[PDB]
Amino acid sequence: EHLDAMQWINGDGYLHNVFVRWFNGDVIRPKTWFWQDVKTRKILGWRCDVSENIDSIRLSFMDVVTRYGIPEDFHITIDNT
DNA sequence: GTTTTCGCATTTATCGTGAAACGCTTTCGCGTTTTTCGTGCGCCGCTTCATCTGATGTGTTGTTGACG
Repeated sequence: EHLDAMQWINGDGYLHNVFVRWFNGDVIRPKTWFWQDVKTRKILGWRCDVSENIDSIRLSFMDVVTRYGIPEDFHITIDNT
């Protein structure tokens, strides 16, 4: 089948090796979740935070659908294999 | 009078010189040649991501408690 841009997006996380002093003063290693268009490989959105949790995923998704919209056939992949 | 030597003349030979000629080797000059050197890109293979980061021992100082 033919894959359109925005038709299939993959979500992935990343743990940073950089020490950052956050807004609350604590020095932590940030974790960022990214949404990527599978066809073009363009990163469509991200959210960074102090730990891995659903909020960054949810909000980065919000950023993606607010900026580029929701396609009529929408596939989302998060590989938990 | 006949022959032989002696004095003078003309022609040819050659030198010493000076400027020039040729012929050999040496270079440089320029057009076309040959190698080396950089800059440049594309391909292939290896490796990590699909989840990744900090301590100990001894000395000195500060604070707090006890004692005078």
